[PDB]
Amino acid sequence: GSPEEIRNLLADVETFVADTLKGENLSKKAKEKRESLIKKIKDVKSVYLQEFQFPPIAAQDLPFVIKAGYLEKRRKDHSFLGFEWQKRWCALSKTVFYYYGSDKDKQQKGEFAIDGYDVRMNNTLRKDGKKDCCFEICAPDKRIYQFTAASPKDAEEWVQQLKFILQDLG
Amino acid sequence: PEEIRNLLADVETFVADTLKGENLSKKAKEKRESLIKKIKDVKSVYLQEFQFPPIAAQDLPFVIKAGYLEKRRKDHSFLGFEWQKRWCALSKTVFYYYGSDKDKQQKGEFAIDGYDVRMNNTLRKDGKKDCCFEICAPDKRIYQFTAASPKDAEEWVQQLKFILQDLG
Repeated sequence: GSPEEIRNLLADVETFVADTLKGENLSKKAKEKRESLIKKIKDVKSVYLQEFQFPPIAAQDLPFVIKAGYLEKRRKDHSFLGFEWQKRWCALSKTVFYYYGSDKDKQQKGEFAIDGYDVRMNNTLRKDGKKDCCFEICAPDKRIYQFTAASPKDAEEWVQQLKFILQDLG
Repeated sequence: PEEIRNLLADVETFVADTLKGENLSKKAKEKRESLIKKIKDVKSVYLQEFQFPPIAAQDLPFVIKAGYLEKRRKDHSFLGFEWQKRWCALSKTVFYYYGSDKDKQQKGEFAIDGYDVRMNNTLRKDGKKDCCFEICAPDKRIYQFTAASPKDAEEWVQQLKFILQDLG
């Protein structure tokens, strides 16, 4: 509605209905209703997506997918050794960046939490005509992920979205 | 926006009605009660979007607009009854009027559904004449008001017209 405070409420609502009432000695009608409300609480979470725009998990079950798309991906330290870019379906699910073989896979090839990372355009990562499509996601532990996006715009949109999440959430 | 208030309606119904007289522990009861007051409290945040038992002026829920006005009924003006200072408050779709902002109880009130409203600069021989309006009930009763400036009048009309129309 006018958001923070409402999400503050719904958080308390969820704590209540899901935990506080757990174990309680409730009518059959009240139990059935509690299960309902929990599901509805769950589904409503997706609504606050536009505002923002590790266990195995399928591509299609990722919750709160802020951005997803095909990118080429390559770690910096593989690049030095001459390893080819890999086509990956990348997803930013909440604060965690996931990568898969395609959007239908049942399990991720890898992921990482972006807290603390930096991101930027970087036109030097490739020698061909696709070099304008490139950005990198820097780890604190010095790990660096390089991407090529499908167009200069595709890349910029990724860097903007990721930069938004990295710094407007403190 | 809607989707959130729809959830909150189901929420308020569960916590306040479904859970009424259920066999709840002390902590579940306390938390229940504490959530009820929290659900009522948030209601005021959707006020901007819109801008009979005795009830005090100050316990009135969802006050879209409120103010001092002079009130008179047209059918009473004929007999000579004059304008009286009233604190008026639109609480949802109900128009309340009190002798002051502090009273314990309304002099009266009416729900405005199906009413009309209009500016009417023909009701006073005064320097106050460009600042009156009327609210007209379907039963043909007409409530005339004088506001504290022409702008204040138009504000009440705009505000009333808004509720009387896009609520629907």
